[PDB]
Amino acid sequence: SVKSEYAEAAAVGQEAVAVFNTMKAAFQNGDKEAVAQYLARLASLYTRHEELLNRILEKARREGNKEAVTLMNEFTATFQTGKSIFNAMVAAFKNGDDDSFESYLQALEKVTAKGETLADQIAKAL
Repeated sequence: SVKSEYAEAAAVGQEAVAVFNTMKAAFQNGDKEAVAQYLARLASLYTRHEELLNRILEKARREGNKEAVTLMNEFTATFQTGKSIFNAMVAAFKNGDDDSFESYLQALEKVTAKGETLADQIAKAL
């Protein structure tokens, strides 16, 4: 069902949270080799999550589930804010700009935390 597809998507999102937190520790510790690997892992996780969310939104549209569509349109817009910040963080790591990396890291945390009430709303709406 679309609901079980959302739970699978939510698990992928939680995997990115876990990897993000271990990447933040590695960055603090200056373990740049680890950070590089975690950033590649996160890019793959965010790509997969984005694809699953788009399939969920498309399915809700085909089902005529107007409320789920509204919430998913809002949530996917917020996902793209997070993705833009993530990509900037990756660039800051490539460039050696730790000040920017820290800034983007905290912003990705706040964007993600803000977006969680809506994430739970979507589960109930599908």
